[PDB]
Amino acid sequence: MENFQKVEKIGEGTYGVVYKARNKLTGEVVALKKIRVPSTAIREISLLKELNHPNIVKLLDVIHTENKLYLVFEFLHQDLKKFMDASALTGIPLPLIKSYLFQLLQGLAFCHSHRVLHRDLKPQNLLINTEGAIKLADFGLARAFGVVTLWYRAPEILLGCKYYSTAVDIWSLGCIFAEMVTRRALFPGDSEIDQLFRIFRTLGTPDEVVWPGVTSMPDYKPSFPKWARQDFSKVVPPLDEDGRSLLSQMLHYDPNKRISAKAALAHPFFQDVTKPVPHLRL
Ligand SMILES: NS(=O)(=O)c1ccc(N/N=C2\C(=O)Nc3ccc(Br)cc32)cc1
Repeated sequence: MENFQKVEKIGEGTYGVVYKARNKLTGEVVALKKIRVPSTAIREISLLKELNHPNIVKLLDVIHTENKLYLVFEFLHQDLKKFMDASALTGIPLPLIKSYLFQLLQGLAFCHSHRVLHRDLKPQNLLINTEGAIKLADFGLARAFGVVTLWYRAPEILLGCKYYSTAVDIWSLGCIFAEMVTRRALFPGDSEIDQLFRIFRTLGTPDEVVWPGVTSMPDYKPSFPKWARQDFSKVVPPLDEDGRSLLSQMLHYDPNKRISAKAALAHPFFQDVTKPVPHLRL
């Protein structure tokens, strides 16, 4: 709407372009999401305004004028993807990784308890500020509306399960956890089958033993090659035993055996968690 002056194009999300904008009246800086309108979408989005948590990017306003749909969110200056790029040579300090992971799990714990899923977690969706905080952006939009990155997609999704659960977010989070530690995407697939195979080649091809019902998945093929599971110490060095233990539980094949956000918060890996301040260059 004309109540804002598009400062700059920040990014091109999944449901539209995101702009840094200044609210004429208030003068506050915000993130304007222009979505290119179904009745259900409107109600669903409306519910998200109530979803308030310190680690969730706040949805301030929903502008539905002239049959257009604009979403106004709070603004943060940097995403995790850029921060990781800037730390590519020295790597993010373990205390900070531990802090970010802990906060993200709190955010997820909150959303999951409300039956709201993110469905598309990725480094680009994680925003940070100068004060050591990190927040989940785009939460709940997937459900609302319905080259994309498949790197963080859970296996049940890739195998055709249409009624997936909160467990998919934990998988995505596990992949991100591994990436921060090693400074390399864990499963960088370039197609659905390529994604599935990179997963199988590291965690082993799933069978009815480790994942009951897997052979009945819609896209499961008896012809899938059968790879053996690799040792985690080789996959995420030099993460300590607590960390590897936590990661393996986040990457369980069976959605039901995958650790929940809430249980993850009580893992020994977080015994010594603190809240460091990152040195951000804006
Ligand atoms: N790559 S970067 O320059 O660090 C950069 C800087 C700022 C953002 N922030 N964008 C966003 C922001 O502030 N609030 C949001 C709510 C929903 C969505 Br979807 C994106 C945002 C994203 C990327």
